[PDB]
Amino acid sequence: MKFGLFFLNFMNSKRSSDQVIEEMLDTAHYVDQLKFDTLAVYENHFSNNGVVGAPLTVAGFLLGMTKNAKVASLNHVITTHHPVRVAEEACLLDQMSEGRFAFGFSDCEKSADMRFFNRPTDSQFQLFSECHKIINDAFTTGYCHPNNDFYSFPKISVNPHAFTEGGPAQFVNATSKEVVEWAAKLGLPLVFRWDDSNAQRKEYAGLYHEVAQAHGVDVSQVRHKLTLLVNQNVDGEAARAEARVYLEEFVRESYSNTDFEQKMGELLSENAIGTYEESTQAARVAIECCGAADLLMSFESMEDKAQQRAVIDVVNANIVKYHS
Amino acid sequence: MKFGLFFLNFMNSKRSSDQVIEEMLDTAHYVDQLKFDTLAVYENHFSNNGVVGAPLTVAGFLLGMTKNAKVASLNHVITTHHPVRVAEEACLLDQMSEGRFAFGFSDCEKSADMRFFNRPTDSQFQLFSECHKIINDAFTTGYCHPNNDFYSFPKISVNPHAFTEGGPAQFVNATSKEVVEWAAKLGLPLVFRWDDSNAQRKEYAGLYHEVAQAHGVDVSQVRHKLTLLVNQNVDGEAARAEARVYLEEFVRESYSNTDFEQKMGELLSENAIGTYEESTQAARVAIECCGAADLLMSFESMEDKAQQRAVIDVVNANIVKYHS
Repeated sequence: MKFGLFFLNFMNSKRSSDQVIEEMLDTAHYVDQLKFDTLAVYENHFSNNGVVGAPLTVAGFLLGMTKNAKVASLNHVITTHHPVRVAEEACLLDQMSEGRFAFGFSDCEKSADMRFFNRPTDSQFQLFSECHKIINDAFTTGYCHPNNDFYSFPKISVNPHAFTEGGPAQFVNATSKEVVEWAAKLGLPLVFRWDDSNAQRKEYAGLYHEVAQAHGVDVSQVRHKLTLLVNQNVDGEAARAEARVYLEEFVRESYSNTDFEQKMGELLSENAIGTYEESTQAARVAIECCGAADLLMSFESMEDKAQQRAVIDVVNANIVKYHS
Repeated sequence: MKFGLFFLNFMNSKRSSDQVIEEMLDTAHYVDQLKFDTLAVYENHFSNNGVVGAPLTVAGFLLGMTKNAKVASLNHVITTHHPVRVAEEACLLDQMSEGRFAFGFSDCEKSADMRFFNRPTDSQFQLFSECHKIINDAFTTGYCHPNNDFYSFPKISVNPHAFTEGGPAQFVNATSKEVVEWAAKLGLPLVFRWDDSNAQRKEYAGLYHEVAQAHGVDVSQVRHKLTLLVNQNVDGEAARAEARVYLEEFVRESYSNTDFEQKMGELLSENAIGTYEESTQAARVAIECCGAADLLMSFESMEDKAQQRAVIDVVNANIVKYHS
């Protein structure tokens, strides 16, 4: 198993945007000396729940600032951008960093961003997939020439050409049955979301495999990733309290019609939140349900910098003793 | 007077893109500890004469690996982008670097690029200033709320808020009379292009001054920038011939045959190209013609990496003795 960190960069009444960005940079710097494999950035727009709207640009900075970690965008939403530019940027990061950039992308999760960037909400899946086809052409051929209802232009060259052969590694967010099935047929790895339930992830996991099994695609060398929140307090009840407030607004913004108490109750017990033992047990359960090979954790909900670093140092010690 | 560098990142057949990027990053690293003030990145698309299509992605990398120099986009074309996306990017650079990013922007010169990106060709200049009012709004207030022919959506918060009061420092490319007058009415400093004649740069400097004087704008603390190509060689014919190869392709793609030979003669005699003395006299004449207070130089045309470093070193020796 491989481990990594991901940054949600949420801001609330106690932590402002300048603060959360400054804390992210300190951690990248710290963790770059350790055994953590990957550092990933989350994308969000117009709300307190995620201050980074341009993950690739933040990935560029982290890349030029660190020496070991691989840096990845965790869920760059491609449907709301021009394919050719996403490829231009991704290939630039690939070149400047010499193969340390990973391309995590996604379909559009919030509809208010679709009806904002004025993209047709009726043909969202076809758009998303056409966008990928164009990016992927560029990655693999250095050129791209589309001829369809969304993008029609001549044969252009996309500079600079990729550094890593075939373009930077890719992985797609498990946002819908349609996407998973789609990812399955191509052999692209998925990243299971932390805001999902264990039940929902096992279902996606199963579907990916049946579709993969059916279309005759070799999924034995594919490494799925799972994201999880980690908060370890000596008083597991405190931990659940602290994470509760962190998540408070996120659950109302994104999960407006489920029932607040239910979802908060589920995110809290299914994520690595609690005492060392509870936190740990939950992790194993989550990994068994989806068959993720890599684990990305977020330690941002712990406000005390001393405590956060302590918990980080332990995860790192376990990686050395048991995963070398 | 202040001095800095800019990267054209042109490529050919005896030079690859993997190569020019590696060379920008090395030069950036050497120069970051010398007396150069700013490092600037040029933008271009689907052509050999400019491999960087995303200067803000590159600026992020450069800012993360440098400690002393300011990094700027020299000509980010905003007309073909969604203004909310640019403001989001620029504000990120401003926060992460703690104010070391400078926003050089520009208008869209090619009608072909307008069609490519679905912007209305004939409205080019109107679209340009509306985009800009949206970005400046975000810089100065943190929210934007347009209501015009191009963009109309309710009020949104653009995260993260700027780090520098008023957003990062801005400047604009003197690409037309229209833009120069526009810039003059706003009190924005210009960046005069290396590829224009002295007569033209002179014309732009005068027009700016007139429009400024007439609208009662105080342009006393406004420092214009000048970009120049530098190729010094003990043999004045050697330098002019080396630069000629560097430029040949650019002159044909851009200045078609507006008598390819007249334009070429001019570029080679007007830029800082020749023996040290020729090179220097040419620089003096250029500054006189436009009143630029800051000078950005490109040393790329010099293929010999030791010869290049020697010139950079001498240039820096001058700043130390005569400009400290």
